[PDB]
Amino acid sequence: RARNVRSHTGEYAPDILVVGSCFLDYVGYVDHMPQVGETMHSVSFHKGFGGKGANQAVAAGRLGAKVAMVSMVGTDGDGSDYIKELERNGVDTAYMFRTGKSSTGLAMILVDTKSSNNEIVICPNATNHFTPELLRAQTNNYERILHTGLKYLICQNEIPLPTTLDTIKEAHSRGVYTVFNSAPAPKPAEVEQIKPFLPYVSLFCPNEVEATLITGVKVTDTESAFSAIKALQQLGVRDVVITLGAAGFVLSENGAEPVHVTGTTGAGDCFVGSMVYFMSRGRNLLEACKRANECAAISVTRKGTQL
Amino acid sequence: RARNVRSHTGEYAPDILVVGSCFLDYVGYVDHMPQVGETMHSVSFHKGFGGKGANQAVAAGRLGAKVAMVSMVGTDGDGSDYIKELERNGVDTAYMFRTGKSSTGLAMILVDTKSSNNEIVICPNATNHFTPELLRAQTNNYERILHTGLKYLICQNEIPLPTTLDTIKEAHSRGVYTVFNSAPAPKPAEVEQIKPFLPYVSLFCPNEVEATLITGVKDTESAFSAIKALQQLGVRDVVITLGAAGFVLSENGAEPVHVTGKHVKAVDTTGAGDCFVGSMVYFMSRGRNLLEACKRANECAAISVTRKGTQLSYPHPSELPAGVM
Ligand SMILES: [Cl-]
Ligand SMILES: [Cl-]
Ligand SMILES: [Cl-]
Ligand SMILES: [Cl-]
Ligand SMILES: [Cl-]
Ligand SMILES: [Cl-]
Ligand SMILES: [Cl-]
Ligand code: NA
Ligand code: NA
Ligand code: NA
Ligand code: NA
Ligand code: NA
Ligand code: NA
Ligand code: NA
Repeated sequence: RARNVRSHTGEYAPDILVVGSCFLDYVGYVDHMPQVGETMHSVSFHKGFGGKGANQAVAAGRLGAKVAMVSMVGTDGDGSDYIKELERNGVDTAYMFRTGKSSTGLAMILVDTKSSNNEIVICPNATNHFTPELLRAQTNNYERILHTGLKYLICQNEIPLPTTLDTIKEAHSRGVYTVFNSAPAPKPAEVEQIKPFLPYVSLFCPNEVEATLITGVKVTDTESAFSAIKALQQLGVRDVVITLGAAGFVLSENGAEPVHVTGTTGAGDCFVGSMVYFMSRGRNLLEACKRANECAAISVTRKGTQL
Repeated sequence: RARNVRSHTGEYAPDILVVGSCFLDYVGYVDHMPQVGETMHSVSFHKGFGGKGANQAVAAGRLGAKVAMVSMVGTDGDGSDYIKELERNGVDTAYMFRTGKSSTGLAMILVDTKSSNNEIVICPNATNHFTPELLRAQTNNYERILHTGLKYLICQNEIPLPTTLDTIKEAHSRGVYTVFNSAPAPKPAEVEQIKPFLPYVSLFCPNEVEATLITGVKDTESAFSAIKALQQLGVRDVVITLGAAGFVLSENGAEPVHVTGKHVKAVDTTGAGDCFVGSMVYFMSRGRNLLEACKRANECAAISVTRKGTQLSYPHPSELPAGVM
């Protein structure tokens, strides 16, 4: 077993649960994009650990969080490699599920540094079979992962939507503080499914496009972001944070006067996971988001020295 | 340790040594080929075991060969998965080398569902470090992998060329029968390096393109003259594969023979050449002469083209019609 094991007494039960995606990033650096029928060689290769769920868990884990990842990977060696990497970055893996019927999720990424263009083919693989029915079957209808000590759930939109939404609803019903980063951007039929679950979301943390798709408010600046915050509170979200990329973020804590704070692969994931870590340490939303925003800049720098 | 362990008595020393590539095949099926700047999802994904070296070893292993793979993979999960897969296909992995400084070699392969065309980016990764100097350092200057009873070496052209050429020379000098399948096709600088080593090649088994690049000779009758060119360059036995026109061969300079392709309905020919080479050597290790071995290899390759899956399409004995084994 690569995975952690829970105790009978629950003495290592997490403060933060992340229910989401784990994808390996297979990055081939090429002198040009392949044309149809072409066999070529890479000039360099790099294997990375991604998926927004793993990214957000690892962000928290690297700051010391008592975080656990709930996801699905393969029984393949790639799955084993992810499980170990999560442990080495402070993420408990006891509730990582493994399937022999699918490969671990991955993205195949081609990069032309010359032209600095990309091509990306996302292969969620095992992820696609991470359904609410399977989750419930493996967790005694969520009882195994939503223990009484649990303070935070983080979800994204990179696993089957019903799994994300049903988990949010169940955690919220137990008094868990639920955090939903709706990334990647929801499609029209996903927006429709999401809206009735928004009353079970303690904290909705979209970027501008995501806020635009959910609320129908065109978010391009602080003013429109503040309007989106209102639209989201009306849909029943308690706390809102809308990230504005490099231009900072806006937030409202439980309907108080919104606040604007002034200002890259996976920087957003670093922000979200860091934010929850700080909240788990007792910071309020604003304090957590300022600290998260700084962690996110430090992450970009640290990342830049490695690649 | 996933890898096999040798005994001090040489109890399990192989009859056939394959010194070549192991690549994981990451196969993404897509609605269309990604355009520049496109992010898409696959329709489905398939993980396969490839590399011409492993393919050829596995072809032989599946027929029951006492075959061992010499290659380089990662300490990663892909590495461990290949090492187990090889054992499950009857290939000894005692001389599989592992590096923690590189990932396992892989091919990223996109397959268009409609047009059935491919785009392929090869990432040799650990394979790039599979050098003569490293091979020597890990085998006591080849002593550990070239024991007396070793009968056959198989090489391709999917590792560093010096590793291939130096191994062929050392094996040949110990009286091992050396098989060299120059695939993928050698590049111009590779052709110049290879030609001086052809006297150390017992059996050269190129396709048409590859024979052309090596010989200077550009169908059956030109293939026959390419054979003569290769014998002159020092190659003892020659087999040139012709895709659909079967193949031509000459044993030790005897009158060439042409053998017709088995006319089957080819659904997926991926790895079929590798099937032919590995199967050929297997049959020679069981005592068949070159023509007999290639006829049986031909039957095996024919069976492989009737289904998808590359190594998975390679037959096991129980699956074969009578008169192949
Ligand atoms: Cl495990
Ligand atoms: Cl990484
Ligand atoms: Cl899969
Ligand atoms: Cl091992
Ligand atoms: Cl396979
Ligand atoms: Cl590498
Ligand atoms: Cl099989
Ligand atoms: Na820690
Ligand atoms: Na931790
Ligand atoms: Na499991
Ligand atoms: Na399944
Ligand atoms: Na065997
Ligand atoms: Na070399
Ligand atoms: Na086939």
